[PDB]
Amino acid sequence: PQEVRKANIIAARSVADAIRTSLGPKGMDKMIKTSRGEIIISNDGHTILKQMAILHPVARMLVEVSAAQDSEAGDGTTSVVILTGALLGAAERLLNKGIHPTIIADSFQSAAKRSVDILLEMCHKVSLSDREQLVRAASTSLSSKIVSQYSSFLAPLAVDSVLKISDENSKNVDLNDIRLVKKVGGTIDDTEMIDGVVLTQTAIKSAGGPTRKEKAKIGLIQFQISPPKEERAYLLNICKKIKKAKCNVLLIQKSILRDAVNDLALHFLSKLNIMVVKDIEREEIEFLSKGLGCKPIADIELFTEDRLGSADLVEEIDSDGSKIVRVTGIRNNNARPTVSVVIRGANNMIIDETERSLHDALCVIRCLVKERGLIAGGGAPEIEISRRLSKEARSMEGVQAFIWQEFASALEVIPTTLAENAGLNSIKVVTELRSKHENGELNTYEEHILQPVLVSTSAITLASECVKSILRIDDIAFSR
Amino acid sequence: KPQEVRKANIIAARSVADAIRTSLGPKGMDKMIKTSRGEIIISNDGHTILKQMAILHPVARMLVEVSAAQDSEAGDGTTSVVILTGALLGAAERLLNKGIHPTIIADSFQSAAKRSVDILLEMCHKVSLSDREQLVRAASTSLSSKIVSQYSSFLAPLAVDSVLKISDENSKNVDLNDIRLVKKVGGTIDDTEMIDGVVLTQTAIKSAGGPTRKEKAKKCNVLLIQNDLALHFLSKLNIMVVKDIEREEIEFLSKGLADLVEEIDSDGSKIVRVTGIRNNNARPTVSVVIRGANNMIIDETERSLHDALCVIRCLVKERGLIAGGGAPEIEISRRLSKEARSMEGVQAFIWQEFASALEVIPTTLAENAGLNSIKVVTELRSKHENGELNDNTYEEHILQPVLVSTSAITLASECVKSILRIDDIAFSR
Amino acid sequence: RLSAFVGAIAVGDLVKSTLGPKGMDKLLQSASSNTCMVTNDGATILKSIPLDNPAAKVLVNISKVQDDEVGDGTTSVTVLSAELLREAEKLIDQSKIHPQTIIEGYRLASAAALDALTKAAVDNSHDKTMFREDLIHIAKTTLSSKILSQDKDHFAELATNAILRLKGSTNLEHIQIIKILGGKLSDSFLDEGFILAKKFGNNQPKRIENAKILIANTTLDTDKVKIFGTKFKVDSTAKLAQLEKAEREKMKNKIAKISKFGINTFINRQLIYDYPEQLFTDLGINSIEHADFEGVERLALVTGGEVVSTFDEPSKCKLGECDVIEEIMLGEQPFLKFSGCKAGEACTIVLRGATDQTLDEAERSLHDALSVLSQTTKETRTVLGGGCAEMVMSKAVDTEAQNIDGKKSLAVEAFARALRQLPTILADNAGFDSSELVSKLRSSIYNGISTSGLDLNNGTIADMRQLGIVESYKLKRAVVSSASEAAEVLLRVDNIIRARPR
Amino acid sequence: HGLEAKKSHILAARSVASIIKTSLGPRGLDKILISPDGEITITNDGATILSQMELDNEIAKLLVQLSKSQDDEIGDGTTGVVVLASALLDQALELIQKGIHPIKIANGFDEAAKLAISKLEETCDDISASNDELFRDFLLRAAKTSLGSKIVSKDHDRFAEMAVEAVINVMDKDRKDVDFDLIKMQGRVGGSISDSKLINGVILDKDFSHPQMPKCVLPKEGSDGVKLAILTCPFEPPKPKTKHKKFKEMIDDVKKAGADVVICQWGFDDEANHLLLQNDLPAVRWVGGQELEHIAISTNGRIVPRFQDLSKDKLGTCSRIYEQEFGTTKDRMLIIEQSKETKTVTCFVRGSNKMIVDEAERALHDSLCVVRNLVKDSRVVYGGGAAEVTMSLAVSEEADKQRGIDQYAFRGFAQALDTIPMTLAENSGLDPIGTLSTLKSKQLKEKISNIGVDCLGYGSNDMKELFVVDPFIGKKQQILLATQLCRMILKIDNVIISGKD
Repeated sequence: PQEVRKANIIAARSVADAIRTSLGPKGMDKMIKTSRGEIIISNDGHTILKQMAILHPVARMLVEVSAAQDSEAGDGTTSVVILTGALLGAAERLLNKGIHPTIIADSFQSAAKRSVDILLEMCHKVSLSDREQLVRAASTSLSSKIVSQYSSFLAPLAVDSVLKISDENSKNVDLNDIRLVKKVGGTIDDTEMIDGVVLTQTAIKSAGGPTRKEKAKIGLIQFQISPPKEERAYLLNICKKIKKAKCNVLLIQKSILRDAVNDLALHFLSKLNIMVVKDIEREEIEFLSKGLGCKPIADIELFTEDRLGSADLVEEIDSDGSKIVRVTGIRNNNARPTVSVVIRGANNMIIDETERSLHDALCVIRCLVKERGLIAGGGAPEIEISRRLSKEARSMEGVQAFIWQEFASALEVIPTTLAENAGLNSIKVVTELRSKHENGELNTYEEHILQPVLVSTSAITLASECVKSILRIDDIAFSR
Repeated sequence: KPQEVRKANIIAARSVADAIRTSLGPKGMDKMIKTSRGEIIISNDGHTILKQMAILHPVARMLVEVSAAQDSEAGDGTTSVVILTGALLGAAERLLNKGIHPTIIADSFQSAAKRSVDILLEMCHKVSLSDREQLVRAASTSLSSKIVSQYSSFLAPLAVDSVLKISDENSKNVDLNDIRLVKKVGGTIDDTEMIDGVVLTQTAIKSAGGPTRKEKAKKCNVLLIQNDLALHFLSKLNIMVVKDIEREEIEFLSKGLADLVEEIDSDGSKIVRVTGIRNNNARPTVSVVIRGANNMIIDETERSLHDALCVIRCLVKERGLIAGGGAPEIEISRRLSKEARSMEGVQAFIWQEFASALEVIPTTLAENAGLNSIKVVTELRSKHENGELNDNTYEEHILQPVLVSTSAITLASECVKSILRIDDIAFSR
Repeated sequence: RLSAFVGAIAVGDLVKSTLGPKGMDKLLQSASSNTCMVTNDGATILKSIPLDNPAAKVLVNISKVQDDEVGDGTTSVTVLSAELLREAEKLIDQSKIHPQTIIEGYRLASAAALDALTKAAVDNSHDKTMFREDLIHIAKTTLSSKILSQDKDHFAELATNAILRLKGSTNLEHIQIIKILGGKLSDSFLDEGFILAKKFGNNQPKRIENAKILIANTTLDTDKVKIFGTKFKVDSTAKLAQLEKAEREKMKNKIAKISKFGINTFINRQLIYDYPEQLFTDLGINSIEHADFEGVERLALVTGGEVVSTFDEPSKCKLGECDVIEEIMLGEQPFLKFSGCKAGEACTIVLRGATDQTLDEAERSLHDALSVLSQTTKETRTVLGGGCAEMVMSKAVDTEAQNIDGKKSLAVEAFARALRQLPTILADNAGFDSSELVSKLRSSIYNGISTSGLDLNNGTIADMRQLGIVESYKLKRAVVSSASEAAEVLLRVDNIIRARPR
Repeated sequence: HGLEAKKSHILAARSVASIIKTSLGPRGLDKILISPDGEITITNDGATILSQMELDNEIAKLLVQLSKSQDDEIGDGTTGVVVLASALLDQALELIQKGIHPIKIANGFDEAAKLAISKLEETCDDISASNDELFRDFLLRAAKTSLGSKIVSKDHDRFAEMAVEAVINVMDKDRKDVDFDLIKMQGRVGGSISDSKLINGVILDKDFSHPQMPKCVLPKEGSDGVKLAILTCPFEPPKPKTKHKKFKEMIDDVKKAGADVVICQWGFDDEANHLLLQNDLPAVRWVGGQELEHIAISTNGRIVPRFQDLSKDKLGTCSRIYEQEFGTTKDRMLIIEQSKETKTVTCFVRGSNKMIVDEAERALHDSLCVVRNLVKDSRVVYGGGAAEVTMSLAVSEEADKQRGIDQYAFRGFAQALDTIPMTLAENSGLDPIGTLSTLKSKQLKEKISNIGVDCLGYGSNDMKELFVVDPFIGKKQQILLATQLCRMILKIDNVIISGKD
């Protein structure tokens, strides 16, 4: 059964070593040419592995590991692939010594749990009540993006948004409740929190639409205003049943089947001042059902007053090429006060990269919610673990005693790659870090380079179970 | 596959037996063999075929050693022993498919051969060497297969009177190599001299001074040599000299070997005869002298009288005689078929196959004679039930000695045994 | 033979390394390769992979039978059956033993293996005071929607004593149910006297002391019950009755064999003519009629009898007996209550209803109520695991391997090697040396110390009672019974016939 | 040609015969077969295995043609005849090489077969002429041997009597005429085998339509039997043939006669069945073609075509009609028996699985064929291999007394009979050659008896104590078909195979 595992390890090592060159902003970018003729260029490890179309069954597991890496920690998608390949490369000599993979698999899970307690003792304990370290964490993380001076203004906006939804024991917080709506026009300096809710589209631009209403109810309705498929009589009963529940806000799901609102129905809704917002995406159907606490309503009989929300003021903000509608004061005790930030800018390339920049900014802050504290990057946490495992490996006994020595050697691959991608000598820089380790420990602090602890913790945890599941498959057969 | 290697040798051995099977009997089919040296010889004798065949197969060469011992012991049946050997090999083919180990197959042949001899002696009529009327007609029938017929009447008492002097009683094996057939140019068949003392192969000195005759010779009167001045020196001493003694006769004369020594020449022979050796250790060795004009006379006569001495040799070692032509082989197959129920186990089934293997000899005799194969064999089992040894070959003067039928079964049991006991062969040098 | 033996090993190799919590996993890949999945389930891998081997389809139906009983242990059935087929290669070349004789050797080894696990089996039934009290409360919950819900205390009490008092197999074959009319359900009681409806005899007494029961099935009265089609050729009317009178004289041969056994009680399914019955009066032999089928088998279980209807030799047979046979009458019908049955273990619940509708609903509801109580005997009862039970079964096989004939000597010995293969495979997936643990385990249990087992955490031999690692006993019998039936068909296969595709 | 086809016919027969040699006997192999209709079953019966074999060799096709005709006579001797006939071809190959024409081999086996019949009859024993009370036990233990290899062997005690009464009802004592068309085999999924009961009548697969209709039929104040109406004219107003585009008159005539049930092939309507519900007259829909043409002879009634001539005594009478629920199956079929002996008996077997039902169905049907041959001839012989050994010793001994060309034809027939006991000896784990010589020694020096190969494990000879008997007419039918088959094969010297288009 070794011929099946060794073939999968060598195939996975070549993929991990290829992504290893992409670590860091100075790393080597990989090119992928699709069969359709599209060519993409970027250093993202999750994007490369997704568009590579790997036919190797075990190598496809790195996509799921990189997906959970960005979903949980939000950073280290490239580093987790390097650590996965480092354990597979060191496992080549383990099979030659006659070691069964069960001991190899059980030792990685036992070493991953002990490695967390080592990092927590060396980490600096911080609290979320202090806004000094919270602003500096998101501000320095944006130095890799086009925004520079405007990054300091968006730092406190992301801090106050997470602290409200973090609470204490909530631990993991769903990121789907945070919706970034990008629109052409405006600028970065103009921002609105709008904690109630934010839609993805504008309002009716036709004649007769009020576009603004105060003290209205918002609810999800899957119905559509269309002629029979005499016309004003059929549309009269539609608006009459809506008036019974006093619903002044109609949200129609976007569908290419039929139209949204007939022009004859706009004159009827103008007298009652009922605002209608069409072109609601299918992804926003689940989003509006959470923050607003409403329920999707398929038919007209299912429409009730108890399923309708509440809105203090619904108005259309005047802006160049934007016209964004905001809702404030949802007044829902069961639903939590999430945050939806509107992104504005003149160029289309601005609001695009700005949305991706805010994703990593919210994840790093969210890492402090689950586990407080941060550890500076640059190979410091990877080498610090190997320092404690040197004397600890002598206290073990049996086959596992040799695994602790090889586990610390595989951790040195991450700081070695960081020195290679920067042009500096690989071994020379690593020896300078271990030389001063007798005096300094964490010292990178003066350069304003900070990294959360969850990234270094999840990178070891995900890579431990990954390599564990690789050695579990000793045979590959055709099943259909 | 240890057994499949042996099965390949069995199939090759049955192909040799089928080739000799067509040559059985005087009406059999001859075989043309072209030697590598260019010599072209043909004959129906199975001993000469296997000798010049130059068989390269290791197991198939065992038939040559059996045929050599068949002519050395019994003297007859060298062709029939090959057929009987191939019959047991063909019956053993179905035995290997049933999971039977050849040891039981080989061990059962020992009990089957000893039982066949005791059954054959019950129907055989015991004869004694004191009756000279039976030995004359016995050797005369063996001379009917040769061109000489009317002149064979005087050759019958020649071979009978020579054996009876050296037969004595309880002689067991009687070596016929001590009886030498002297072939000389000139004379006729009716002219023969026994000269019971001894007969040499050489003439005497034709030079001057040679006495050529001496009375009371062994003080050396007569000497043998394996110069002209040496003959004149011994001529004054009255010492007879005989030179140019063949190297082949050196071992012959050391075994059989004078009151009177003289040289009697019928026509052109110039041969010296010796009589009255009277030695205590040495017996009375007789050498037969054969005279003839053409070369084809003394040649064909040599092989005819040699087979006649073998038939008499069989009667001396084992008394009794049976009728030839496959007559006793039919009754033996009938008795062993009924007695097969007295046994138990795997060995009981071997007795049934052993009886069917003995019927190939009488079947081949009916095939080579032009008669219907299966029709004549059915008539053998029918007539032999009521009568005993009555089918009529006795009126046709066909007599086969019992020792030939006994040695043919005995040598076949050892030949087939040495075959199946070989489970593999490899290069050894 | 290669496809049925070596070809079946490759099928079992997929579930071989997946046995146990530390076992390996397998991959199921399709043409598109994006639909694949990773799981340790043995039943999913075998059914998903198309099998072109026509001999591999036999093991497919074996896993379906095991899944019906319990959803656990399906993987261990194929693995255990693969070890028996792996050793079957040596059973041909260097052995040359008939395959059915090898199967008969497994039946003798499985009989001693089940008896060895019974003595070493433990249970949580300790402190039965709390266990036996909760048995009546469970039966009351099953009375919902059933007419028996009227009285919970009296009706559930009869079901409680119908289980623990058996002291043996809990199957319904040991419980007799009688449906009668003209009464109330509250008057029902538990009686072991084996009550049945029919009576026997006319002028014979209703009490029999020291009775000898023998079970046989024959027709002694007017055989060939269908007379239509016969042709009677006789010279006179009186000569026609000679054939019937000649049959009566031949009846003495069958009666003499019965009289030599010294039995006062006879069992007959059919009727008996007056003449052979009158001869039983002088000998004091009473015949019971209308025994059906269960009545024939259940009588041999309580009295220790045999179900054979023929006599293969005089004065040799399996005879039963009972102390007292009492015949009473209740509900205007005579009843038969036996007393003093030797080693009798059984119970008979007599359900007396007021109509036919209450009898069918009570019998079907009682079977479901007793099934839950009987399930507690096979549930929660476990045995010592971790190589213990697998090695203990090898000791019982070696006992039968001592005295054996020449044909089954290598067959029984080969079964002991397959029993040690279960802890060998489990030790492989654990990451330790299997040859060292299995070898040291056999030498320890050989002389004393039958409770020892293999510890997967420490990789050594430790006491299973202190560690608390046990495995269910019902799972042990389910795998052995499934492996004995699956290997019985495969070893008998001398040729393979490909199944027709549906 | 002559030197080609004659040699190929022997090798073609040994290939097919050697396949069923492993499945011969109760210790043989149960082969899995799937019919094209969708029925799946597992049985060792050779008639089904040989029928499913499809091959282009014209010599092996004669086995299917012979097994088709033998299936009606016996059906259980398919494996016995093919192996026995192939043994005659093996001895015939050696006779051809000896110069014997193949036409003499055909006539040679005929004189040996008829001579061996008279030898077996002299050593045969009779049942009714010896012990009458053992006649019941002979039929019970005969089916136990064939059912020992199946799950039926657990309940075999009760199932042994079910096959005895089914064969007797369809036959006469003197005439002994049994037809397979008078015995049907049916079964459904669900339940167990212990609930199977012997039914004296057809199945009909009737739920009695609406449940309000009575599930049981009353005698109606001591009437004669149970009135049933067999009619091809249903209840519905008619029309002419020129169009294509009355209630109280027809229904009252049936009530006056007293017919409880009415049979009509096609289905009924809703309101059409409401008139029959008030009168307690169950209705029959979806009539199969199996419900008429024989059994009514046993009713001793009359047949009235139309409603006008109906009366009380002219209607068919049966014992009773009731609907018995079988397990959890929603079919809820019926069982109609009869007090008097009828000409048709249908067996009903239940099982927990569809494969279990079909497994016990053909296993019980084979037991009916064995009993059929036992009741045909009161004289039976000891089987288990003793019939082939005894008949071989008589031919082999008399072969020497018969001279001529046929002398060797008789010896080959005696050796061919030894194939059967040697085949069963290999399937029983015994030496085929050692057992054959052992059986011949015990029947010669000790005493003349019948001792065959042991089907069940034992330590010695003399199975006669076990009272294992086989029918004389069953064994005699096998040697006649095996001899006729060997003669029929020799009559074809050329194999003509046409091409395809």
